[PDB]
Amino acid sequence: RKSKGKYAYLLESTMNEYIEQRKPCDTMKVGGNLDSKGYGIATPKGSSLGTPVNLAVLKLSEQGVLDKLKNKWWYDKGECGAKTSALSLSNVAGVFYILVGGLGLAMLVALIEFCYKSRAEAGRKALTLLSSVFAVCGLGLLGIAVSTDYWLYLEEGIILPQNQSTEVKMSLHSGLWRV
Amino acid sequence: LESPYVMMKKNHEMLEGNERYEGYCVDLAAEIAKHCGFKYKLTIVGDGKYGARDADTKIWNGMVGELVYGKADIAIAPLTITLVREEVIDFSKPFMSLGISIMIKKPQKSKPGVFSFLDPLAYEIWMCIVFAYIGVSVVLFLVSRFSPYNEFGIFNSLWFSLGAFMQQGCDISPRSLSGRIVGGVWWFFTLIIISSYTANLAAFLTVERMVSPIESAEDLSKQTEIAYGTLDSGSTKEFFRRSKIAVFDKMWTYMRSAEPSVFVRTTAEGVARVRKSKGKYAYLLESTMNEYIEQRKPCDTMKVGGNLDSKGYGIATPKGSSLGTPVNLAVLKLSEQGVLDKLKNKWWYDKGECGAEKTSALSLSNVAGVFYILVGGLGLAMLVALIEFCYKSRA
Amino acid sequence: YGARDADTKIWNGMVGELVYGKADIAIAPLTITLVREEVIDFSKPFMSL
Amino acid sequence: PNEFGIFNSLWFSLGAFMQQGCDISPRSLSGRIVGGVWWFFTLIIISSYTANLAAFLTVERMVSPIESAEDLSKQTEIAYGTLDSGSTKEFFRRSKIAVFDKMWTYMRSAEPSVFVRTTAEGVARV
Amino acid sequence: SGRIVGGVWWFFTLIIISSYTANLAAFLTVERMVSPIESAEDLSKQTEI
Amino acid sequence: AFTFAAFCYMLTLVLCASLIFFVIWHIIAFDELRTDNIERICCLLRKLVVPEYSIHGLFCLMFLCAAEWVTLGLNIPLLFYHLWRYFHRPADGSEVMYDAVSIMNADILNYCQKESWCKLAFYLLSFFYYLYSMVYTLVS
Amino acid sequence: CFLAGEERGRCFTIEYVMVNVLKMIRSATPFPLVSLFFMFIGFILSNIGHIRPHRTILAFVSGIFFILSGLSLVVGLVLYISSINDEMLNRTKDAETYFNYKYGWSFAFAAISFLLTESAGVMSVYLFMKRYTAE
Ligand SMILES: CC(C)CCC[C@@H](C)[C@@H]1CC[C@H]2[C@@H]3CC=C4C[C@@H](O)CC[C@]4(C)[C@@H]3CC[C@@]21C
Ligand SMILES: O=c1[nH]c2cc(C(F)(F)F)c(N3CCOCC3)cc2n(CP(=O)(O)O)c1=O
Ligand SMILES: O=c1[nH]c2cc(C(F)(F)F)c(N3CCOCC3)cc2n(CP(=O)(O)O)c1=O
Repeated sequence: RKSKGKYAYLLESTMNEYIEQRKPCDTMKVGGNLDSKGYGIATPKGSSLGTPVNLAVLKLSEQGVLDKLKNKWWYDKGECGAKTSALSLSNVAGVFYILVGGLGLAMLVALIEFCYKSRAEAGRKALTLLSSVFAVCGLGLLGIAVSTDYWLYLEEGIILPQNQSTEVKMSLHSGLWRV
Repeated sequence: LESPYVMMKKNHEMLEGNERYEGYCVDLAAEIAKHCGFKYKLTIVGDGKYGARDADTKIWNGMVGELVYGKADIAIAPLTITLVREEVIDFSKPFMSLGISIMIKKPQKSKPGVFSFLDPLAYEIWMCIVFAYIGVSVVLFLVSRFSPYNEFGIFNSLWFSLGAFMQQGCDISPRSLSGRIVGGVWWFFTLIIISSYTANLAAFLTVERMVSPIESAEDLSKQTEIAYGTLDSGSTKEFFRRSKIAVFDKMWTYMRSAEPSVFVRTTAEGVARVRKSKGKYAYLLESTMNEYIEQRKPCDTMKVGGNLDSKGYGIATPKGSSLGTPVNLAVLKLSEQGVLDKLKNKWWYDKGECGAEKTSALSLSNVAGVFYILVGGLGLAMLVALIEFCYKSRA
Repeated sequence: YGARDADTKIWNGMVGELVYGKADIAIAPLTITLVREEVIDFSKPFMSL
Repeated sequence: PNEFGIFNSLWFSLGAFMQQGCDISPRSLSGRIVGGVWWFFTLIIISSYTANLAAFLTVERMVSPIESAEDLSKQTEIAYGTLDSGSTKEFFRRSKIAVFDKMWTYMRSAEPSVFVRTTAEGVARV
Repeated sequence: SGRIVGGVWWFFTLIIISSYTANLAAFLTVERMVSPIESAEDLSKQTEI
Repeated sequence: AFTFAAFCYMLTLVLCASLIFFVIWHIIAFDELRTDNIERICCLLRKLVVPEYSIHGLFCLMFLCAAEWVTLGLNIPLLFYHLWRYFHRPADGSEVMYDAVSIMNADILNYCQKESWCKLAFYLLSFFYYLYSMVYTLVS
Repeated sequence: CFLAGEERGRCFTIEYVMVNVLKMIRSATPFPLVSLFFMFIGFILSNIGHIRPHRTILAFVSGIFFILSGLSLVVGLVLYISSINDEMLNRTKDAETYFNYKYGWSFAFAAISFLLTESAGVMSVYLFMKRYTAE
């Protein structure tokens, strides 16, 4: 239940079909049986009920009582129930979010273009300042970037399969020339 | 005589003795005679029947009849442990567990549909494409007529988005930031969606993955397409008749009424009707011959699901013998040592036929849907052009 | 369920209670094996597993 | 209600198939259905050419040659063979090794016979 | 001057979109190859589970 | 999970927010009519007629195919209202259609005022309703 | 008509007779007959338009029946071949069996006759536009 598809417990069939039909519905049974065994009602060695119990079990097999009592305990009193080969709307789903988010962006731009151009019907100073500010900020940001060492983080560790949690062995905040 | 059990060897004419006969119950009888200790003598029953009580004469009818009276001493054969047989002969513990199983035809590819090209995207997506198509063409309309920079009517906004979806741009393009956002995210849509159509179709044609239509008897029970069928006089048909359970009642009322007759007269004919059906007939058989006919040429059949009941085959002796207790302890010895299992891999799975890709070209049947939509779309446009000619010129 | 040990050769459990007189019948998942069939009598299988 | 002669209608549809949009496009809803369903046609056909060619070149790349006896042990589409006398048969016969057990299992029960009588005849069959 | 900027930007997007289509086709093929465990023989080969 | 139903509530939220703008223009046009103009107020309304009655016609086909029979039903009283409003009261036009040839009457103008506040009240009801069933279907 | 294997020269008219199916081509069967009917109409209408050139509409309408006859031949030949290919599909796989279908010289004629109606249906439209600008 915890290993996420890494462990396959080889057990008895009827304990496997029990635990499958048992809350939480987390495990299942694949394939068929590996050997063939059998359960038997068992008498001492020379009992009186050696033959009538033998004829009882065969009579219950043919009437279907042993299957009626099988569907009751393993399956009826069991807290469970009982692939499409195609891309669904969960695979290509952010595409419909970028599309709808692009149409919603466009109509609020059509509101802004309408208000800006209706009041336009009713320069060098800007481009001088916007060129200089975006330059000296761009001079500032790359200047900080080249000198400061936080370009790349690098964590190497080991796996601990209990919880599949990890433990570090190494961690970096490396830079352009500074580990 | 029934395979993979005793069967006459290929040179049965020249040989004589215990060597004319080969099979599972010859190798089994050799192992029973080793652990108990005797010299066996293989004697095929004269009747050729397993055993049943005759109606009012009360004389038995075969291998059960030979053990009761005097004609044999042991029946190492596929003889089912039932109630009416245990009352006269003594069985061992089962050397073989089995039950009613389901035989189908091996699942083939298809017949490719007339809209089989739509398969790489789910029908939830192909509808989302159509309504996002109109929903973009509406937004491209509103944003081009109101808040203009015109040319994008709803006639022309549907046409720009069609060319954008069908990877073939048009002789119109939006000239406003507002209209070019609508164009830009609809272009990103059709890049991903059509790369996802080609990629999933490349996944299809590479990895070929067949599925079984039915995979149990309950999944047989809730359908109407695939027919059932058993033999007309056996323990299989009598099982479904006197059952009461939940599903085999429903699987009887179907088979009782529904015609042409699902019942057959021979196992060999019932296998034929599986192959003479292309996947509408499911012959309900006993588990061991189903695994037999699966592993024989021509390989066309398949067992699905698990067994429907549980019964067993057992070595029988007369009622009171010095063989009865040693044979019973021999079967449980051969079961735990894996002799009964290594003889199972031999005769069903090793001493037999079939084992355990090509990418043919796409046929016209795979893409025949777009040839019908084309000519149907050409016939539709000749209708619209006549309607246009009447409406315009007469008025 | 039942097992003889090599030391004392005494069964422990439901096979032990049938052989050594404590019980009459053992309706349970008592698996039909070889070493048990020599000391008790199993019926036909009521469950194939 | 042209620019579309048959010489220009045969040219609009090359460029619609060969996905290279032409100079002219239909301006009537009558003609914009013929233009529309021809575009959906070529969208499916070219995606089916690209993805069937990708299914060719993947599967021929999966084809791994025989490089062991274990690779022969699984792949029983290439038949084995052994000269029908001598120590090469008697190796696979009395073997108790897992791969060589399955190899003798095929070779003893197969038709037509994998067992050749002579080396020069067995090379001839290869 | 401008038809080189137009030219090498076209060769860029020719490679990038062909690399998106064909890596997505390599995703969806390999996840389709993933067959679940259905026997002990399928466990016998696949020793990652 | 994102399903076809959930996409239909997204796209109708995108479009009914453009329908509330068609009726906020519908209130501001007739309000400036009475305080003060025929051919100006004639034109600017009629071009926003058949866009309004057909985007809502898109909705009625959208929720049909999504098998959302509730939200299909809540737009039915407006649809046959719209169906009567175009077929009956055409008065003449002889162009695209609606709302204006020579209006100037407290009968027709208050009937346009009966529209103006009702269409705003119905569509703002729908925008929070379409947001409700969108968020409902996504997290369920 | 069986030809080599048990050379049964009895030509089985498939409607009532009796291995292959070969009533798979009954779905395809109407469409060459529908197209031959549309083409034979067009030959009537194009000839009488040449007999009486005082009407022009006889030329263009005969142009439609040629082009409708071609589109009935495509759906003919598509549904013919699509009915073939999914019957060589329903053959149980084997290494001792081979099927080899091969189209013949009457399949080529229905293929060639597609090109001739689309030719004549185009040419009946140019004949209309020259005749309609004449009158
Ligand atoms: C293509 C995508 C990224 C959309 C980008 C538009 C974004 C960045 C935003 C949304 C609101 C916008 C505005 C919307 C429209 C106005 C009026 C127009 O005359 C110039 C652009 C201008 C002044 C803005 C520019 C940019 C803007 C701030
Ligand atoms: O004791 C019995 N053992 C049986 C064993 C087999 C077999 F599986 F072949 F071993 C079969 N067949 C089932 C398939 O078709 C061929 C014969 C019938 C048996 N029957 C008759 P049924 O059970 O009444 O049908 C018995 O009575
Ligand atoms: O001692 C032996 N030395 C052998 C040496 C050779 C050779 F390599 F040619 F020298 C061969 N051949 C290989 C193939 O068949 C033709 C001859 C057989 C030999 N055999 C018979 P084996 O039983 O098949 O091994 C021996 O017994």
